[PDB]
Amino acid sequence: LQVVELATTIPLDVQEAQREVKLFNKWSFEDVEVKDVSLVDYIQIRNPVFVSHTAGKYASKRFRKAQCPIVERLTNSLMMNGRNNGKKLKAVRIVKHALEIIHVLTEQNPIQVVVDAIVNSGAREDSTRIGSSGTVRRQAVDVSPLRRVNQAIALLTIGAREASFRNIKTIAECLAEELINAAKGSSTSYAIKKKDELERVAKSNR
Amino acid sequence: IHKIRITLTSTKVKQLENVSANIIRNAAQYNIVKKGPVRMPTKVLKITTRKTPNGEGSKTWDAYEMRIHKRVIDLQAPASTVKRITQITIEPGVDVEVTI
Amino acid sequence: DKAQHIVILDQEKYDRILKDVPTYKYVSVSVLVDRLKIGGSLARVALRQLEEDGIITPVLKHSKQAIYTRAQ
Amino acid sequence: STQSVQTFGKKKTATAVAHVKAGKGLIKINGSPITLVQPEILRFKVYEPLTLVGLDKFQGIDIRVKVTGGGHVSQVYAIRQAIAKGLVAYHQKYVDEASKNELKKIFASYDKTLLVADSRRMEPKKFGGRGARARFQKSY
Amino acid sequence: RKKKVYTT
Amino acid sequence: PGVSVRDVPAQDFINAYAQFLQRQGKLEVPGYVDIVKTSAGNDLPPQEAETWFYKRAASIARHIYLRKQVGVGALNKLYGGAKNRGFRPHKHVDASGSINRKCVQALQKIGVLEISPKGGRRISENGQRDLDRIAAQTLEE
Amino acid sequence: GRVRTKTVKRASKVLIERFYPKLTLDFETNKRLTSEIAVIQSKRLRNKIAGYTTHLMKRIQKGPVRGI
Amino acid sequence: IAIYAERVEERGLSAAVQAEALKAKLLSGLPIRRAAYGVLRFAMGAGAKGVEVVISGKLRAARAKSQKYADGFMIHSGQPTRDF
Amino acid sequence: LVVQEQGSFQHILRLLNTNIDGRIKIMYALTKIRGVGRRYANLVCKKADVELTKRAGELTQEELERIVTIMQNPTNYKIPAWFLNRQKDQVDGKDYHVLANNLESKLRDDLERLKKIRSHRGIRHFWGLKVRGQHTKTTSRG
Amino acid sequence: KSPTGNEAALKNKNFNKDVAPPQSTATPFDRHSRTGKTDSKKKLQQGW
Amino acid sequence: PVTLAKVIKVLGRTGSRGGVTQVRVEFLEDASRTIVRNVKGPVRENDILCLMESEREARRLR
RNA sequence: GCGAUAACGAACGAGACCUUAACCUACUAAAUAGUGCUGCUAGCAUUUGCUGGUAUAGUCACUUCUUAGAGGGACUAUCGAUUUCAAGUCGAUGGAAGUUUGAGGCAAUAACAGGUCUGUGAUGCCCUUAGACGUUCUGGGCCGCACGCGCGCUACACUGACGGAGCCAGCGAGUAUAAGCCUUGGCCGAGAGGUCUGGGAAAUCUUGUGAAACUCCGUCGUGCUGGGGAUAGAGCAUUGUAAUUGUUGCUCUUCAACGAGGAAUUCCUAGUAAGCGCAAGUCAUCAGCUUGCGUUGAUUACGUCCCUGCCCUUUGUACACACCG
Repeated sequence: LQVVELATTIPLDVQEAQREVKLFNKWSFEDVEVKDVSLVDYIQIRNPVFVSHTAGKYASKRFRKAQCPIVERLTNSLMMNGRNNGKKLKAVRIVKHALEIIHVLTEQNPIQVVVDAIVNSGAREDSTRIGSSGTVRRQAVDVSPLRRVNQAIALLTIGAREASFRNIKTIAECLAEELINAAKGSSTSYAIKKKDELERVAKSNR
Repeated sequence: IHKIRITLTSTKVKQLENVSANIIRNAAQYNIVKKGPVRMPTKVLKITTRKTPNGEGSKTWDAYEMRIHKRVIDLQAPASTVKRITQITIEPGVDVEVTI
Repeated sequence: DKAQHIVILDQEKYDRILKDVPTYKYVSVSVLVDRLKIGGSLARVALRQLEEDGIITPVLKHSKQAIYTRAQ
Repeated sequence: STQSVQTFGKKKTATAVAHVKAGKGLIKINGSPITLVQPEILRFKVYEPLTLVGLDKFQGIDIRVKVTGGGHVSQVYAIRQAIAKGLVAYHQKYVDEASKNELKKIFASYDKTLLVADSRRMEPKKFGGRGARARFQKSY
Repeated sequence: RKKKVYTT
Repeated sequence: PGVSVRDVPAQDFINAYAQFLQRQGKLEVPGYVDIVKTSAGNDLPPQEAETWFYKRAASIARHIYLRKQVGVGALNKLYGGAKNRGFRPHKHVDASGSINRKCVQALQKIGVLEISPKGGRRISENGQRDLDRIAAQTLEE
Repeated sequence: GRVRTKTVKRASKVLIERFYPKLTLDFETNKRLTSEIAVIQSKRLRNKIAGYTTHLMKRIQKGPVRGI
Repeated sequence: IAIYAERVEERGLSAAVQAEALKAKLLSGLPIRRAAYGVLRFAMGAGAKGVEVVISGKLRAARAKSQKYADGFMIHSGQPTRDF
Repeated sequence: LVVQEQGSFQHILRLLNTNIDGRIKIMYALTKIRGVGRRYANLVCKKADVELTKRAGELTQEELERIVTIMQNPTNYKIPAWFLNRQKDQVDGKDYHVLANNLESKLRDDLERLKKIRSHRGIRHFWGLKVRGQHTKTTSRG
Repeated sequence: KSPTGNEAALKNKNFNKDVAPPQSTATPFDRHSRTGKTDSKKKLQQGW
Repeated sequence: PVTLAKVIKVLGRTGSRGGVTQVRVEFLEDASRTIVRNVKGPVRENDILCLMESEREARRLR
């Protein structure tokens, strides 16, 4: 708690990071828990990070993606549609602003809302196709926890992307509305219509 | 006394390093202070042509190379001593230029 | 071509802004445009003054994004 | 002279050479304080080697790094590696090795790239395409 | 491929 | 402690030196500042017509402070950007020479610069004195 | 995959049939030993041969191996 | 400039000498089989590890053909082809 | 800061026989007048002491007449010759800047002046083809 | 209209009134020799 | 009424394109009633993947 | 490769190999690389400090970064699972590196009516050979425009446009009495560009190639709008003997379709794809092209034979010029 005097002065807020590592020095991982037993091992929130930008090697082995921080997996999916590939700093800026908007709204922990939106967005049964060389055939199969998690991130960012297209509303606050709505399970949000529509068709194939 | 620079250039390093070491050797038993050899950054002369003399087939390219290795040696000796060192270490591949 | 957002501030909208913006959980450039029907440029100048008048607390400052909240 | 250790950190092409001397808590980037390293959003990447161990470790040492090459992001990762490696290298030489093994534990337990340079380099381009693996679009 | 015919 | 130019953020130091350099008023502003484009790659003149020349001179002074005998051709490269060639790909094009050359000439007779040996323009004996002063009066607030 | 070839599999088992008493279960010792027993043209092949000889030695200590 | 002429020590080991010698035989009308085997056996007699002669073209036929006349051991891929 | 006004805003302006939307910013509202681009409109507003932070309808008549005066007489207000639309005119050799209705008239007069002498460029204008040497084999499909 | 320059300004481009052809592709036993001069076994026997 | 079933054995890749996997699941509660089921995403052992309906076995996919 | 085995033991190809990238505070040195000290010197606080400049004589020190030669290092190393307990595979730990460590170069036995005689003073034959199908000079064409198609570049916007400010690479190339190379610095010019000197035959100078995306602060405010920049007019320069059918560059003006694209179809598994620029080649001039290089940097498998091609085995054959039979 003591303030440490250096020759190069260090700001007060960053010296507070010595006590705890927090996302953007604002959000704590301590009070965050996954409200689903089946996705605990594939939503990685145990290792805190300061900024959702680690430049790690998560594409080498098969399940290394489960070790990437969940916010970094979310900011990775934002930079899509060609003109945004490789623009991670822009993606981190969007996530950083989105969390603040998620904080002033509903007052919850922003990264808790992120975790809630991910457990509620992954379809639990998807109808794979079993077409015999061209003919249309569908069979209902279960969805693995890893694909369940990473389809939630794919659907959450796709919905936020399309809501901000040709709209005065900015992407950071389109993502905040998309994440908040999916966290509370509202069917108004995209990626909850899709999740319901996936599990609805799967019910008509088993 | 004379500050004298010897520049060594060649395409192949085996003869270049022999001449380089041989000059350093003669500058050791002769109590001549020396600076070097200095391994200059090697130059990769690259030429990329098309394999086909005509223009038919898959677009395949050759990539020829010609590495040039350069060593400079600084000597503090009279001009008669340094020049005769060059004739001691004459090699067909390596060319020698002596500059004061 | 349906937007037709107001860019000139009359008197009816001015006091409506100071009576309605305080009763907002979260205000921004788009929130002002979306619900007050004013233009984006008029929204940006409204936010920079409403903060100076104390009605609005700046949660976060950025050129591309302005996150503001009520000061009450 | 005095207690001085000199190290370096690397990313893709960026290389940051850190000089760690005995002194006060002076931490400079190309002669400029670290509190204003750009880009701002990645400023905590270089704060990680500081706040992980506690700024008290830097009372007796001053650090001046010179980072050249690479890019904007690649230079930030080079700096944070040079600081973390510089602090460890100073402890190994002028402090007991028990603390150096202590410092190396927190750094490694948080991020491997703090001490170990990432070995990834750009794949060479091959003819027949605009990239390393990418090929010109084929038509029938 | 052509037969050169003169005019002058 | 001794505040220097390197101890203050660049973006808000230039905003402070531009304000001081304009209010001081001794910098001579050429008559075409309301007409010209900064670079041939630009498509519009600066939006801050009254103050853009002062801020650019402040940027030039600070940029020269941190280096040694930078010329005016290098300044064209520094402030140049990507040109908006219509259908052809983008390209780097240098900024206008006169604007940079006028700035360094204006700064050289106000006392901040001088002709350096072996080319370029060094910062003056007084150039360090008044920039380091502005740096101190920049970060106390 | 990491399937060793025949030029390394048969050359390594010739070492065991010829220098078993001098061999050991340590790759580092085997690597130095095979540099004085065989004339290997390249260092990479030397490490591959010594690395498979160690594996065979480690397997002989667990029971009899077929073909050696 | 000074030019010296030196005899090649091992004529069987020089492909240039063997190709020029073979050409001087083919232009004399000797049959290809008798000519090709004259260098195949000459190369091996000199101690070559291997030798291969390929003659391609047209010979008394409108259609062209190629015939390879190998001998001994030959390596094909990798660096050693640049060495041996 | 936000300020209010009543009855002073003018929704539709009419300058040089062109209708100007009054809620557009002045620098870009004047670009509706043919012959006035963003670069030119940016300068006449600075020569007329009309600050660019005003919408088109915000301007008073006194400012509007001061702008149309400058656009029609650029050289008289220290506007450089090289900045003008029609410099070194064909007939009288003076520097001009043609505007809304004059532009298509003098654009036309250039076409017949090319066609009257039956130059190659004038001929291709008659045919409706590209005149600046562009290939028409595969892109002239409109 | 003897000179081509004078006539060009009087000839109209009547191109948008006629329709393009529906198809325009205008650019086969490679194995069977067409030389008509077969090679006898004696010629191959004498040569090779 | 969703039921959770830990996977205990990865049988093998099934389906026409190999995009679906046969797996051996074990229920979290009542550690019995072991069932063979098909899963779309990548699967390791010890995945707590939940089942919308339990009373159904699985066989090879066409 | 293990293994099964009328086969046993081998050769070519694969793999080994070679070049390149990643590690080395372990050797060898470096005024054409860098640093710390030291002279001399500047600014700010005065705490002795912090940023600089200078030093081919301070006739210092060193090799960490930089360069390159001699080596070392990885062989799936150790430990768990599975397996015929074999070849192997999957997990961890250590490690710079554990996908053949990453990428290429080379690359078998025969062969194709594959492509080139429009690269060759490489070639057989046929044609022409003085009013030439030889060679040269002048001008035009290869660009020509109702149309179908392919390789690409710009875009359809706010994850953006402008306007200022921040300000980071790597691969390379470079001349003389030429027929003119890379060209800084100063001075003019809105620009393009012009002019005067100097450096560099090169780790020395161009050049830290201060590249672009990128980041910050402002204007714009969902509008075919400040998105987009075709089409066209006028003018100013550059290269060249010569710019007209605009070589190219710059200024003003003109403000088109396009508001994310049908049936189909391409490339791709990690520093990869995708963006983003830069150099070299062609080159008097012209790069929306290739050959490379670096910046930012992901999503998703790590599986299968469902489509497609090829390979193998069995099988039928009246084919062997081999189904174009």
